[PDB]
Formats: sequence, structure tokens, C-alpha cells
Amino acid sequence: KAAVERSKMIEKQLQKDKQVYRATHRLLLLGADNSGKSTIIFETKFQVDKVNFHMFDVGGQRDERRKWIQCFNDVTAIIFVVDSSDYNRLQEALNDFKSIWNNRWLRTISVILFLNKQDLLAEKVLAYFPEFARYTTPEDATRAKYFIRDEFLRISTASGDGRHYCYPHFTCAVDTENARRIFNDCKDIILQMNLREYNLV
Amino acid sequence: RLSVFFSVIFMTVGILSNSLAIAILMKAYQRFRQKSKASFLLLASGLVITDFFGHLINGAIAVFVYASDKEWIRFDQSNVLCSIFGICMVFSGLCPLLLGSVMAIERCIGVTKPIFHSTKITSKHVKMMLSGVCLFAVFIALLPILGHRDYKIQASRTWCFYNTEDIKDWEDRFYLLLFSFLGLLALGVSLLCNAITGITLLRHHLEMVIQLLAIMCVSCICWSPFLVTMANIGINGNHSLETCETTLFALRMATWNQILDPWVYILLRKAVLK
Amino acid sequence: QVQLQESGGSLRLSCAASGFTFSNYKMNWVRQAPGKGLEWVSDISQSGASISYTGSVKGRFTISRDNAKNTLYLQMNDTAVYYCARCPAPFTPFCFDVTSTTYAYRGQGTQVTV
Amino acid sequence: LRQEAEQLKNQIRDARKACADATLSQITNNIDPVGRIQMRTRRTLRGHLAKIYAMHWGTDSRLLVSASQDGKLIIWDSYTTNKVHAIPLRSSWVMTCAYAPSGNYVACGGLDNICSIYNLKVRVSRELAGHTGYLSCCRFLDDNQIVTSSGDTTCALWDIETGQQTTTFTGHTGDVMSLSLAPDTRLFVSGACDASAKLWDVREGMCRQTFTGHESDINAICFFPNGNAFATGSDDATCRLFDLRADQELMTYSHDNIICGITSVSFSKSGRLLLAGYDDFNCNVWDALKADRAGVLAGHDNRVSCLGVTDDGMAVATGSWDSFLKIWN
Amino acid sequence: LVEQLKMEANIDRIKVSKAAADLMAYCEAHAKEDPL
Ligand SMILES: CCCCC[C@](C)(O)/C=C/[C@@H]1[C@@H](C/C=C\CCCC(=O)O)[C@@H](O)C[C@H]1O
Repeated sequence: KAAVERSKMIEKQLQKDKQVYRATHRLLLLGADNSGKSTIIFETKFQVDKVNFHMFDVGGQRDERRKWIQCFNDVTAIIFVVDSSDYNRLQEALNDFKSIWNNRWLRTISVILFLNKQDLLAEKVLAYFPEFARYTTPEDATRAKYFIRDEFLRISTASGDGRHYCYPHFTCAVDTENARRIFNDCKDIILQMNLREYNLV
Repeated sequence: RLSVFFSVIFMTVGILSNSLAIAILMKAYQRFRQKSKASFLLLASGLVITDFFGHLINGAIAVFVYASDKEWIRFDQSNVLCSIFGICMVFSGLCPLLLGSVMAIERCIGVTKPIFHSTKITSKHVKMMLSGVCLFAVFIALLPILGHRDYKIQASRTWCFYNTEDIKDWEDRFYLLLFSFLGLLALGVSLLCNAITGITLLRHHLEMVIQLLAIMCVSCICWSPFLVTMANIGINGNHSLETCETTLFALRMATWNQILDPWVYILLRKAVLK
Repeated sequence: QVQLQESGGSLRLSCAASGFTFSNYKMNWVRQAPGKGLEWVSDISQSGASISYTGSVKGRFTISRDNAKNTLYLQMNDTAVYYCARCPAPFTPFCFDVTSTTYAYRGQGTQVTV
Repeated sequence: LRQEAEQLKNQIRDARKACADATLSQITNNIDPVGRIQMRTRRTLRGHLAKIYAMHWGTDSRLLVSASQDGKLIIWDSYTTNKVHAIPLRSSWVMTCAYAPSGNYVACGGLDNICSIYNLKVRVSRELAGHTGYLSCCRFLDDNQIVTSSGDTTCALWDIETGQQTTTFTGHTGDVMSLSLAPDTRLFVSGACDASAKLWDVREGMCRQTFTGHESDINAICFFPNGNAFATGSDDATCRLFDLRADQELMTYSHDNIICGITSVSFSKSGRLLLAGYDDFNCNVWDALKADRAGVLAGHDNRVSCLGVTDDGMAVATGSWDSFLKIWN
Repeated sequence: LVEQLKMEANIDRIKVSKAAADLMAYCEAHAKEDPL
């Protein structure tokens, strides 16, 4: 029977494509038009340590996005870019992050949070959120930038414990280390997934 | 001070534990299989299936031997039953050790190098290595039969294993040394890989470390006396060695290792216990 | 037919809801300022649980919901058109597209000039 | 203008209320209830690398097609389980796939805003590009005409030979998620993300009636076998039946134990059974006339994304996010 | 939207009893050849 032969050939090709599919990591790039997403459907393919990353930027539809977002359920990570320089739209970015974080179909996806345009924020600070006055910088490395980071981290840690994680980063328009950061957080995400599997979580 | 009860209780406990582990593993394998390759789940499934089958077959043969009033003469004219029982014993002893070492290696790779583990291992390799481990255990079990010698009846007159209570040629000592060396190598590989994984995690982390420590302790404690006794017997000619009093105790400890494998591997997780 | 009617323009903005089970959804208050876009003011869950406010009105505005009366109240004490918006689906703690240029489950709004 | 629209809506509601003298449940009270339906899984089609997003039965009742997240379009033989075709897609964000009634063509589309049409005689034969939103559904009229719906709140009728929009259908205020063709192929129904459904005349190109009974977005729409009614599934965990002649909702299929949306609906050959796939990984079979859950289809490890009933009514195919297609009888 | 509402309101409607009766008639007539 030639039908069985054709099916076997198709299955062999499907196994090859299974190897190719599993050997690739896919990322969803999100952020407002204010932020510098491009500088960080458009498809960007890059390689870190002989590892392939495919990042998708969906900008061909309307602002109603509660239906086509479900297409990215099994994405490896969501790279969320935020303009920390503009305080006017900072609350919009916070609401966007909260909606992305608490979505039912994105509740198992980790977010790499980029706080872009840190040079503009530094310039603006040197010569909206009333809680900033009653704020003290943490015992972290080297106030406004860490205040914004903590504003995002409060939403991140409010819900979704152990299922997905947020990885904040401070970024400039001329930063060349974003790919390495993405690689490292993706490695941590894979480690967390393995740990959750080993414990039957 | 020997009775068929020991065998009966060991059979029942092992079978029940492994069946519970099998059901839990099937459900978890479906759930985690629609997310990635569940290599650890596949290896654990193989381990529990092997443990269940070994428990069933060896306990059935032991109960049949006990019920025959130890009359080993007038039921095996050609000693075919003794050879089959020895093959089953060797396979059911070797397979859990090699399997545990394999899962230790796989988890060490998946923890220390998660990107490589996810992108350059695949599930065909996992299935191939599981089948290869099982086939290697089968081949080592069959090797004395594939040669010239045959499995003898042990001093307790209730199980068949290598020729130990006799000053035989170099073949018996070689077989005992091979079994002991394989078991000790599996124990050492498992210890090293689990220690590396725990050190990496220390420097879901706490539960992983706890289960790694439990696996190491249980495996070492329950499998070291038997391997040490077998190596001592093989190196010497039983002139300076132990007797059936301690060999039976070591065999019981190994049986308890095979019993406790599903608990320290699958059944003691917080999600499973809920 | 899902209907949301806003009334009011210190103020006591009200929103009467019909065409859906009010005590199953998370409600929001949004505004559109002149020459600007739609901005999220406040948010209340389906059972009087955790309430969120925007920074510009934090501590100054309040939100409430009467499930039995199926009404949404906003007590205020800038000039904009205020809308009461509904989460797209019930039993979900996230309103996704409430501040969209064309949202189906948002009211007609009421003008407020200060 | 708002006052006039409100007055017209009130007049329409009053006319509907006056028209409704009896209820469907009251009429179907003396008929024998359908017994406990226990459909078993006869086939399980494996080979998709990720979630299955859509499927469509062929008119020959034997071959079907399915679209997957990994950008694959696989045509299966339901009887022998053998795979007939495997088509790679340029874009891996497909949302819908269709089978031609002749069986010579297969369509698909998704986030690329394109309807790709492949000739099975397998390479692409046509690429329809006029939509400004994601392509949610597509149904063949014949080898030359196709009806599509997209997330830009419009539907379209395309002449495949020329690749141009013969007709456009406007009026939905939300993204259109599903469409269903009438058996006569002269009318069709569409459900969108505004809790409303619309009946469109293909030839004229104008909206005939609008049905507003649901509370949330409508994800699935199916047409009654005789073409005088249709069923819709939505995100408010309910299914509804609407009659074209009465221009109103007839029955509601829901229970106070389902808190998940409906992703797919379908009708049996006689129309007595309504099959609906849910996000809770299971499918429910309802008695259409009595609005009673006649049975449950369980066995999918993830939410049921697509559901279809064969042209001769001899099988039900369900595809889920668990990367499997199951045939039930 | 007003013109569409007028067009939708300018049509005739059949009583719900007749629609239910026809649905029952079709289902009962075609239930003989329904494999499910
Ligand atoms: C090197 C082999 C290690 C055994 C591991 C195994 C097979 O997985 C567990 C096995 C028990 C089996 C022991 C066979 C005979 C025992 C002697 C009779 C005696 O003790 O007097 C039955 O006894 C019931 C099983 O639990």
C-alpha cells in the first residue's frame, strides 16, 4: 500500500521538523510606541552561544489585543520594554504590564522587563507618583530608576508565585549587552521549568 | 528463622508502591508532555516498571520455592528454574542501579546546563539510552548462561545467584567482581552527579536538594552491604568471608532499596502527597 | 444587549448596567481628556475586593459597586469624558482592552468640567 | 442620533417581545428525552508538534485537515489514520483552515492578515491580501469564491481567480471570530467580539438581521441543518440558539458549574444534538430541543480548540491544545 | 447605524411557536438517519 509509504515519509519529515522546532527559542516583544522596542509582524533572529532566538513584534492589528495574544501561549519569554523617561505614560505601562502578567493564558510565561532610555531619565532627574516621596533606595547596586523598578516588581510579586518570574534590566539606547541578558534570563527560565518538572509541581 | 512471610510482605509493599508510582507518573507524564520532553518522567516510568516486574517475578519464584518445602531436587531436573531465577535476580539487581545513575546524570545535565539540555538532547536519545540500559542489564544477566557456567543455589536454599559457596575457578570470581564493580560504579556515579546538582542548587530548590539527599542516602545505605559482601567473596575464596547470616541481610537491604525507590523518586513530592 | 449608562457631570458619577450579570465582572472607571487619549482612573473587582486607583487621583477618588442594584459609583472630591468599562469576560481578574479606541463593553460617558 | 437609535432598538425589542408567545422549552416538553450519549474515541491522530488551532472535515466524510501552532497544515485520512498531506506554512500563527467542497483546495490564514489557498491537485496557489486584521475564519463557497472574516471587524467575499474582494461586509464593532455558511450558500452568519451576531446576504452584501443575546465575545457559530436557525458559543460559559424567522433567541444551554468559555460548537446530522468544546478540556453534548446535557466527551489533556461533525454524521472530530485530534463515535 | 436599525425593524417575524414546531418536525423526521 502506497498510502502507508506516504504516511511514513511524512512522519519522518515531521520528526526532522520536530528537532528543528525544539532547537529554537521564541520570544514575544511588547511595549508602547513611545518606548524604543526596535533599538533593543517583524521577525528578528539572532544567535547567542550558538543558540537561536526568534523575536516577534506584532504591530499589524488594532489596539484590541485580547484575542490574538492567546497565539503566544507557549512563547519562551515576553520582552516588555518600558520608557522610564516619560512619567506621563508610566502608569499606562504599569497597567499594560499588570494585564500581561495576570492574563489567564500568559500566567506561565516569564517576562524580561527592560527599562529603556535610562540616559534620558538620568538627564531629566538632574534639574505623578506621590509614593515616591516616602521611598528609600534598596540595598542594591548602583533612586528614581529603582523606584520604577520596584513599582513593576510589586505587580510582579503580587501574584503568580513559582509559575513565572520577572527579570528587570536597566537599558540605554546604545546598550549592546541586551542579547546576553536575554540569553541569561532564558537559561534561568529553562532551569526553573526543569525544577518544576522534577518536583511534579 | 526463615519464612516465606518476608518475601510476601516485600512483594506486596513493592508492587503497591510501584503501581501507585506508575499511575501518578502516567498522569504527570501527559501533563508535562504537553509542555516539553519529560525525560525525567520517562526514566522514572522505566525505573518503576522495572522494579514492579522484578518484584513480581522474583517474589513469585521465591514463594513457589518456599511452598515446595525447599524440595529443590524434584522440580528442576535440568536446573532450568535455577538458571531463570538467577537471571531474573541479576537483572532486577542491576537495572535499578544503572537506571538511577542515568537519571542522576540526566538531572545533573538539566540543572547545570539547562539550555544545552533543552536544545541538544531530544527525547529519542532518552528512549534510546533507557532501552540500552535495559539491554545492557539483560546482557550482563545472560552472560554466564551465554558462556559455560550456570547459576547455583545459595546457602539459604531459597534463591539462585552466582557460585559463591564453593572454591571454583576464576570464572566465578570474575562474575562476582563484575557484578560488584558495576554496582559500585553505578553508586559512585549517582553520588557524584547528585552531589554536583545539590551543590549547584545550594550555591523548588529546597525540595530538590532534599530529594537528592534522600536518594543518595537511601541508595547507598540499602545497596552498599550487598555489593561489599559480593566483592569480598569474589576477591577471596570464601575462606576469609562471611556466611549466609549476613548475605541474606544484605539481600533484604537491596530488596528494601527497590521498595523505597518510588517513594524517594515520585511519591514523596509535596504535590504528589497532596 | 449589553448597556452601560453614565450619569453625573465634588461629584457622584453613577453607571447603570444591564444586559449582563453585574455581580460576575470587574468594573473600571476610565476617562478621555481633551486632546488626549483614554486613561484608566480606577478599578474594582466583582466582590468589593482589592481596589486600584491611578496615581493622579490616588486617595482623592473612591469607587463602589452595588451588585443588587447593578450600579457602579465613583465619588470625586480634571475636565474629561468619563466612562464605566467592563472586563471582557467574567471571573477574570484582568480588564484587558478597556482603554481602547473602540471598546464594545464601555458606556457612552459623561462630561465633567472643573 | 443616539435618541433615534435607542428608540429603534426599543421598537425592535418590543416587536420581539410581542412575537414571542411560547418558549422552545415549553414546546419540547412531551417528547422523549435523548438517552445518555456515550461516544467513544475510535481514532487518535498524532503528528502535530504543538497546539492544534483548527480543523475541517472534507465533504467526502473521510479526509480532514488540521492546522497547528508549529506552522503545519496536515491532511489526514480518518479511516486508516494515515497522513495524506503535510504543508508547511510561511507564518506559524495560523488561526483557521478550510476544506474545499470539491476537495481540490485548502485555505488557511492567521496573524499575517493573508488567506493562503493551496492546490492539492502541494504548493500555494493564491494569497488573498485585503484585510487589515488577523484572519479568524474562512469558508469555501466553491473552487472560485471564498468568504473570510478578520479582526478588523469586517468580512469579505473573494473571487479566488482574480484575488480581489468581490464583496465586503461591515457593521460589526468588534473583531469577527467565526462564520458559518448556510446549506443553500446564499446567506451566512458571523459572530464577533461585540456580543452580537449578524446574518449577511452573500449576493446583495448587506446585513439582514442582528442577534444580541450573549453577554461576552462570541467565539463559535454553527448553522442548523435546515438553515432556519443557528447556535453560538461565547465567553460567558453559555451557548445560545437563534431562529432566523422569529429573529430572536430560542434556547440557552448552560449550567451553574461551567465557568469557562466555549471555543467551538457543532450540530449533529438531524440537529437534535449540539456539541460544544470548552476551555475546561472537555466537550459537552446537549439535547438541542430540551436544553439538557446529554453527554460529555473527555480525554483531552488541554482545552478543546476545534470541533466538527462529519457530513454524513458518522463521527465527531475534536482538536485540542494537547496536539491531538480525536475522532468519536 | 440608524439606517441599519430601520432596515432590521422593517422586516416581518414568525411566531416563536411556529419556529419551535418546525425545529421539532425537522429533528423528529431526520432522527432516523442520525448515527449519533
Ligand atoms: C540482587 C537481587 C536484589 C533483589 C531486588 C528485587 C528483586 O527487586 C526485590 C526482591 C524480593 C524478592 C527476593 C527473591 C528471593 C529472596 C530470597 C528468599 C529469602 O529471603 O529467604 C522476593 O523475595 C520478593 C521481592 O520483594
